[PDB]
Amino acid sequence: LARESSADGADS
Amino acid sequence: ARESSADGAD
Amino acid sequence: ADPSAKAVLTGEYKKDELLEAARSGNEEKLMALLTPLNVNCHASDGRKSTPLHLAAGYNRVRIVQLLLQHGADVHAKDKGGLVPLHNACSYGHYEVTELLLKHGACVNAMDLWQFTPLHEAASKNRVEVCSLLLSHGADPTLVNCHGKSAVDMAPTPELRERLTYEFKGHSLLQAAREADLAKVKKTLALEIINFKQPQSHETALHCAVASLHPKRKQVAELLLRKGANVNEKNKDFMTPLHVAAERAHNDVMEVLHKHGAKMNALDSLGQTALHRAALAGHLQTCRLLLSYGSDPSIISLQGFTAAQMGNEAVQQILSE
Amino acid sequence: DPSAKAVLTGEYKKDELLEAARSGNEEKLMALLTPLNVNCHASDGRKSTPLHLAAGYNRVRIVQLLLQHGADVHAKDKGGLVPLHNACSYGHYEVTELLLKHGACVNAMDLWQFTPLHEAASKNRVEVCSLLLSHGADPTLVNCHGKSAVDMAPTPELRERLTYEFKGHSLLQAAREADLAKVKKTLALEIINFKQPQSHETALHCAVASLHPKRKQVAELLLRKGANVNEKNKDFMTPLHVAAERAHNDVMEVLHKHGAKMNALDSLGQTALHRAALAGHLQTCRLLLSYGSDPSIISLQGFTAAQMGNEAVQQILSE
Repeated sequence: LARESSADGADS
Repeated sequence: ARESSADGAD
Repeated sequence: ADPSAKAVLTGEYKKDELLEAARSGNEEKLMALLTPLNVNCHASDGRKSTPLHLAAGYNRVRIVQLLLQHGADVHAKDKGGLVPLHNACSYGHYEVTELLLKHGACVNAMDLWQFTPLHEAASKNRVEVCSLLLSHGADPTLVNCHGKSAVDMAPTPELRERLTYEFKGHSLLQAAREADLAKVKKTLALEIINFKQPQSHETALHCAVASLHPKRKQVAELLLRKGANVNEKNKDFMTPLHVAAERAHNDVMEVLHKHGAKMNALDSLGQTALHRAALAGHLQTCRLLLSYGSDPSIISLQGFTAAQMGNEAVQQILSE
Repeated sequence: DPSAKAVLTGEYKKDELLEAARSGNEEKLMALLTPLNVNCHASDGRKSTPLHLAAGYNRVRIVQLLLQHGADVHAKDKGGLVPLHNACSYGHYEVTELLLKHGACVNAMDLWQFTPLHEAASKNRVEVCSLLLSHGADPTLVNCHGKSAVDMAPTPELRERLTYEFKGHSLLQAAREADLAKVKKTLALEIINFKQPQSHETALHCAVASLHPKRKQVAELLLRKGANVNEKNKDFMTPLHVAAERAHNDVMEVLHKHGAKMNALDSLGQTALHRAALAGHLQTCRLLLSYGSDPSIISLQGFTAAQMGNEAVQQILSE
């Protein structure tokens, strides 16, 4: 039900 | 803890 | 009972009656009880308000005026650090707020939690009081102890937008009154009249003179009246005149000329608007450009005059 | 059994391909990548495709190779994210531009109606937002909670910038259509024309009234940025009226240079010249006359400038 607030990836 | 209500009225 | 302690006790009765008169708007009673010794008295209990706090919060405009006129301290604090301006603003009392400001109330006064009068007005959706406060220099970006500004507390998008707009507006007016040139420039840094398409470096004026639609002349005039740079160059060093000339949009060329368009401005190929008109075979465009003082002898970077790029009819027009 | 053995080891190839995409291992990706697995999904986590992973972990070369070899920019993970979301959420500018150049939808929506601009704006990726908006991102589209991309910007500086850019792009389009009414409208809301809500004065009235020595340069700047030279305050006073009555001659010259209407009338039917005459500003009257002020104009109360002035004024106005 609740949106997961992380897509696959990371900060560069 | 701040009291929200100053003395006065609408 | 000690004579001094009896005096203090009598004064405490009297001050409670003064406070009562202030709260209720009872002018005659106020002026019978008000002396230099109690004008800035505080209540013993509750918020420990002064007469001015109570008159302000309860919208007793005449009482506010009498207190200010007979020595009341516009900067007096209650037990939370509220000044009377906080009380007037929270309850949306516009006239009271204006009187307090006229008598020198500090527009961004902070209580012990760093709440300002604008936090109070904004949180309770006192739209007109917010606008009044902003007109006296209230700052809607100041944060209280919870990290929250008056913008954060405004309960509608409309009020939030208004706080931001009017703050910026009044910041510009005050910078203009002070002739603070650096502050004027900062406040105008995000005007959009010369906004540029990030890839092409084109402005609204380049877009308007390129338009096929009927009111392009009127739109171009408007943009120019409202601060469009008439000679702004895109990525290819084309001015609006180059853009209009190559499309034979003659009506807007007239407008550009009238606003100081530089006739012999050179694109990145060393071409004038006249080269571009000539190359496209736009006969009236060429005549017009010549009549505005375009120089027919200019040689492009490819080594061509306008006449060397044009048809027979263009060559004739240019040899006149 | 033969159809199941092929599928089983093909499923191991996948996990290795997906690993190669996230890690940036070019040699390994190209050894494993085929037309049949380029758009596979992970069996666990987000169920990302290689391109989601490449995009999210800023594997610019891997993204390029995947796109070149048939990867689908429109592929979804389990929450409806397309690879453009991943790139935007982690601020990978060059990846975002590459995906956009290969036809990624700039306003793609996940299951909760989050666009790539919602992702960029929420994570404070200011340059990425500018790029998205440059490619037609709509910052008025709302997610499933009624929140725009502008609403998700966590600082007021970013909200201000997003608003600037979307207004700029909208002005450009309105200009292409020669929509007179819409350009007229949006330029009315620019701060240069802000009016004091009671007095109705603009920055230009304020500037010409200023007692500070940069007033000339400030008036010049306001006028260059589009201030209305003839704007009226509550009393129908133009900046020219304001300057003339104070003998601020320096800024009167600026106003004249920008085409101020010399004979504009206040609420009493008076010109700037009536106001200068009445105050006894002799040089100011002279300057106004040289600029084409009409001394014959009669106010609503029945007076010319000369009828309101002292002898020296009357001399100036006849000579």
